[PDB]
Amino acid sequence: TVRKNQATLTADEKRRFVAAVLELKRSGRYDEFVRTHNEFIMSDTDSGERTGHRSPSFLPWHRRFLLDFEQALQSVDSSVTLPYWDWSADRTVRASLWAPDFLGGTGRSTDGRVMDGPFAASTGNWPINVRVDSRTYLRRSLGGSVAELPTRAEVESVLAISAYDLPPYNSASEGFRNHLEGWRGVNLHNRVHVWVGGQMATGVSPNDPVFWLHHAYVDKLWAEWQRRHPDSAYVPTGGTPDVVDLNETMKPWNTVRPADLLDHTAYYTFDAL
Amino acid sequence: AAPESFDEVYKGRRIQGRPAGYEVFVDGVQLHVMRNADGSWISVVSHYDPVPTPRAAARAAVDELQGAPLLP
Ligand SMILES: [O-][O-]
Ligand SMILES: [Cu+2]
Ligand SMILES: [Cu+2]
Ligand SMILES: [Cu+2]
Ligand SMILES: [Cu+2]
Repeated sequence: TVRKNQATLTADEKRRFVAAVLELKRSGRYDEFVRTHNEFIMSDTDSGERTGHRSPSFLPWHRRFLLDFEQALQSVDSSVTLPYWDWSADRTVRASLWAPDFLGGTGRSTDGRVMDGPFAASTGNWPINVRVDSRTYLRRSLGGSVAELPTRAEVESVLAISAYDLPPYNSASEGFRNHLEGWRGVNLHNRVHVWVGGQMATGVSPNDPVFWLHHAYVDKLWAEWQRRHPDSAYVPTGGTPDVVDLNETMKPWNTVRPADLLDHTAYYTFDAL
Repeated sequence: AAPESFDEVYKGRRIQGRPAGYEVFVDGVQLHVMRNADGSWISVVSHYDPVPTPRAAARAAVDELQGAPLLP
């Protein structure tokens, strides 16, 4: 029940995590996670109903989404937990995260095909099934579409924002949530998806295992923000059309509200907050 | 006010756009696109990188695809 920095994992933890992920893929359970995220990424609009992205519920939604995935991983190997990627610290293509014994590196120039690691197409263990871009191999272009990943200083400026979110509660919004998501400002979360490239830059981003480590860190940043602003909390808090209010139930589950996911300690803790 | 329609061949692929709120096609296959509050656009194959217009989003998709056929 402790999410650790991917950089701190032992060779054993890394082995077990990879094996559990590959088994969810083999059993066909993994692909359904990819499908769910794309469905929400395609229907979440600034003009209408938005639940998973560009709205205040972007955080509790991905929090529950990651909880589901982690629970699925634990059904395979109860010792595995979702590690996180601090892209502000481990910002180079040579981070241990991108080594052949963990996630593998960047793609080759010609077609962006990842050639090493346990998820390279050549292993026959990571078929890209849920997709839009017809190709079926994992693709990446680390730092190809955007020069740099966010820095600690930049993350600090976003964490400083006291307002959780602000009307019109969408991609035009000011406030912590939209700045963390990245639609406005120095851009944190969105820029990271772009930096990795490949499937990570698309709606079927969960096709890349790094998607989970990336969102595990975004999730931690929300935890760090709550620590900085104990006086601040989730908004809106009542009758706001097309937006999930604090005590409103969230799709696709419907049995959970942002109010139930505010405190992460009910499900897990971090190596350090 | 929806954007104007367009039809051109970009990097060997035929891209078209038309108001519906707006549809885009790459070689006949529809590409999901979305408009942001500030007026910029994004497509399913470039969903975290806002571009100014629907044609910019279609050209971004052709760029991403690297020749590969789009799947419905
Ligand atoms: O947000 O993926
Ligand atoms: Cu997402
Ligand atoms: Cu749509
Ligand atoms: Cu700002
Ligand atoms: Cu994301």
